[PDB]
Amino acid sequence: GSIEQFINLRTARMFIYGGVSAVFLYKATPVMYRWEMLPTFLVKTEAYKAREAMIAFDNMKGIVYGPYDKGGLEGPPTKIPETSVGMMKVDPM
Amino acid sequence: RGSVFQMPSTPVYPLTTTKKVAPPTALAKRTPEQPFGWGSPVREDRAWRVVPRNFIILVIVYLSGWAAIKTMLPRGGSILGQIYGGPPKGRLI
Repeated sequence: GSIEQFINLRTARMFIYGGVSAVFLYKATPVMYRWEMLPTFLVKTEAYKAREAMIAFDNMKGIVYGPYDKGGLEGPPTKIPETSVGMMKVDPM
Repeated sequence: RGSVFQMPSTPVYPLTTTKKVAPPTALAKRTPEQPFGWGSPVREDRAWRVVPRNFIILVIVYLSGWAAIKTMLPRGGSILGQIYGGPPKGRLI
């Protein structure tokens, strides 16, 4: 009593539909976050941060000059061939 | 003139008031010297002269350039090699 003034078709259609949505997002958003469905720019998951924290761009090791590692103790060649030194046509700095 | 199927929607022939002299082929008739083609104006046959001339020029340029490249440039594995395949300037071999 005294709420009937509010109760109305438009006030009801936006109350059932809108409320149904309020629960659809409140219950689905955590699942999307867990399954990496949310956009990365909007938010990064903890799993995303854990993997990204392991990435760096300063490793300059492991350069080899052969297609195969044929075992042994010597390993693949690691020294640039003499005939290849100074064979690059690099534009002047 | 084209297909017998294409035609003007209104069948009109122009009463040309221009006084231009009639092209000779427009008033021509079949003759013993010209069993066929008497209604078409005679034209020059450029293909007979231009096709053998152009072909010779292209062959001469093609062969002359090939000989030149393979005799006026340092020895190399391919034509691109003989042009852009030397070591960097200042690299003494």
